[PDB]
Amino acid sequence: GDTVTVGFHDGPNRHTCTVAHKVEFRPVGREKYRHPPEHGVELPCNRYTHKRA
Amino acid sequence: DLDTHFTQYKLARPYIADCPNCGHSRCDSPIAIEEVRGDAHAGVIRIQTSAMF
Repeated sequence: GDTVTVGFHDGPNRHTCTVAHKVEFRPVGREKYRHPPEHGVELPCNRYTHKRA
Repeated sequence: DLDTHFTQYKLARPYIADCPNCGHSRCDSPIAIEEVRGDAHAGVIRIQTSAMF
């Protein structure tokens, strides 16, 4: 996409903010994607972990 | 008709399998997508899921 937005409700407000900022989907290996499929070859990638601390 | 719906429901039942919904990393759901079909010029598509409707 092109613009990142975030919003959360409290009941009177939608509390949304927006930043125009480029976002990209980088494919690993040699074949472009739209999203990685269910099956195929494995490759070493890098990404943000999901641990609390 | 209702009779055809009965012949559909006479012995069929839902079932659970895996789908690669990566928001949750290869989850097993009752709603398992199988062989979506689209070839109509008008842009319609029909999908054959894994649950009885």
